[PDB]
Amino acid sequence: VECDFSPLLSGTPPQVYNFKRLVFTNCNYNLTKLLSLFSVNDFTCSQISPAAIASNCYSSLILDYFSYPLSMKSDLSVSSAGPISQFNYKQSFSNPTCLILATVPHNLTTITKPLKYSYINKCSRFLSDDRTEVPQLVNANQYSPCVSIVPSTVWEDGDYYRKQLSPLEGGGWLVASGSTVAMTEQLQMGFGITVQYGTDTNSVCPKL
Amino acid sequence: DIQMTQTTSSLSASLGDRVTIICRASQDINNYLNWYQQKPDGTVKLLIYYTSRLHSGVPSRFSGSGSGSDYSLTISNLEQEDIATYFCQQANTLPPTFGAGTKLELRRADAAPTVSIFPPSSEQLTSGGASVVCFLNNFYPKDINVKWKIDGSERQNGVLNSWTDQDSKDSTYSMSSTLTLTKDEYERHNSYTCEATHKTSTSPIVKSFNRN
Amino acid sequence: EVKLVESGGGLVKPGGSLKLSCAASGFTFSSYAMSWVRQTPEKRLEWVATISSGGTYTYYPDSVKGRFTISRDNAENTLYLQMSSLRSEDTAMYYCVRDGNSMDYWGQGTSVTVSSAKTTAPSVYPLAPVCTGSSVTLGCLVKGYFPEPVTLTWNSGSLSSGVHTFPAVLQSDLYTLSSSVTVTSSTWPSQSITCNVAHPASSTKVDKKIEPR
Ligand SMILES: *[C@@H]1O[C@H](CO)[C@@H](O)[C@H](O)[C@H]1NC(C)=O
Repeated sequence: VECDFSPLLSGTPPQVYNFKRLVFTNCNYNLTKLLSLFSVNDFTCSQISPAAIASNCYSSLILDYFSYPLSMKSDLSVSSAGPISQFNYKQSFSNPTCLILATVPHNLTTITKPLKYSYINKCSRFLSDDRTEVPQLVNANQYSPCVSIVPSTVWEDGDYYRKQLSPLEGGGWLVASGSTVAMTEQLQMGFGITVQYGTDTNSVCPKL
Repeated sequence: DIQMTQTTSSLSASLGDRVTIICRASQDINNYLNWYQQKPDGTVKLLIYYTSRLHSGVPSRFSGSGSGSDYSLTISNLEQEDIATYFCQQANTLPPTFGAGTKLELRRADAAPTVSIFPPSSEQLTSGGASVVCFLNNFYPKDINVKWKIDGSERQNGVLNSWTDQDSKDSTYSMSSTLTLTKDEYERHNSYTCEATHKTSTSPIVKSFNRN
Repeated sequence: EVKLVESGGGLVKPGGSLKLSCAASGFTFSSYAMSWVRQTPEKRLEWVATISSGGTYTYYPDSVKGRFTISRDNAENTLYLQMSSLRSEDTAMYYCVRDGNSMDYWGQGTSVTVSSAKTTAPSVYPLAPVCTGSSVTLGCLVKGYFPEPVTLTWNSGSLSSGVHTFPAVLQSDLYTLSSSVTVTSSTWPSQSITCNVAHPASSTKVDKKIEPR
């Protein structure tokens, strides 16, 4: 009956392009319980307030977590032209969203570090003539089409990953380029929160 | 480390059938699952990467589906060239780990073993050894029992057996059984018998010779 | 056309060293991560090492860490695996592999055996039928060799149908292999059937003609 954020606290978090998504339905949540286990560096919201999101009822609540570095925090804004918002992660404009940047304290041993931060610097589909490039921009809430060709971690900064597309798919290539950022002393993460609406169930409520 | 469990180690099916091999991971591996085919000659190819993406040059009858820790490889309209072992592999974390593989066998009409027995070659006898070889060839299904008899007495010690994989052309199985004695031990007996027990008959298929 | 050709495999004593090589062609070698994967005689697959495209990063399982070193030469387009402190559990077929998000392309593999046992050339024995029907079966016994492998053919490979060459069996220090060939009665003995065996480890080549007893 209580919304279970446990998968977040155990194991190695993913990267920004292959972010982990938790969908909560029919449960009670304690957002303060979760945020107190971390060192919150940034907390912003759109079409709602940090206090409101923690005290309302919705049809579902969506939480995205991933390894992200603070240095790169400007790139997470939707007013960036950078690779992150173009090819990795874009939040919903139409629905109320929250973006939390936090740091894993040394006490939180259960969350293990990745070797480094990885992201897609570009994602493109080349046509059958191997010349004409159609950039693949991320839609809000959606994964990059290149998550299927990029490893769960970029092996080395500047790597290119590519796969041929079958004639049924119109042929050509799917090509992506990866970048890395050196790992910080404590793991830095990003959390994305989205809430959805429905007329039947508003069974995602704050625990009282 | 993440454990990959392929729940069936051997599968039997007919041509045109739809085969589904299932792979379980000990953890959520976030679709980073790949499939490989190894043919009997040892050649390994990539079939599917990232759960459902088809590698180029791989026929459309191969497909993939799954999420979390439950994944499947499917082969539709089963062909002859599909006799192979199929391995799954997680690529979510290091080390990448493989399943123990699933062997796929084709069904065919029941077939009796062709049994042949071979006395030691005079060249081996010259060197002081004596192997009695028996071939049990082109039978189906693969289940078979071989018994050696020396002058009516069953013999188990000194017998090396070997089995072939399913023949890619006629879907049968074959096996080799070799009883090794020294030349001296060999020359102390007369009758040497090789007996096959197989579904296709109630009484055993028998091949024998005498040292005369 | 992607090609990966391994070499360097052989017999090595326990506690010994061995360096494998892989000649890559048909793609831009320096653009891909490369990996080594081994398969035990029991057909179990195990990842051994991965090296990043530029050679900057290397990764190993615990079973080989500190003993094995993967390396690459992007100018020469070749991948290397230096093995040391070898144990008998390292005995396997070693495959060179193109990596990325998946293992794209696999080489044909190179055999490695870790054993104290010594190289032994095989004895090859022709198996003629006992002193008749519409077909005849002939045999070949390849006995007492080490290590794997041997190559066996009939009439230099022109006779491939009706052949069953059985997996080699290890009994103590030595391997035994057998092969049968089944032809029509009018084919043998009127036509010549010869067994051909090669054991590279001992530099051995033997032809054995099947004669009637
Ligand atoms: C979390 O919410 C629960 C109500 O379900 C409350 O009892 C508890 O005190 C809260 N935790 C913190 C950190 O205050």
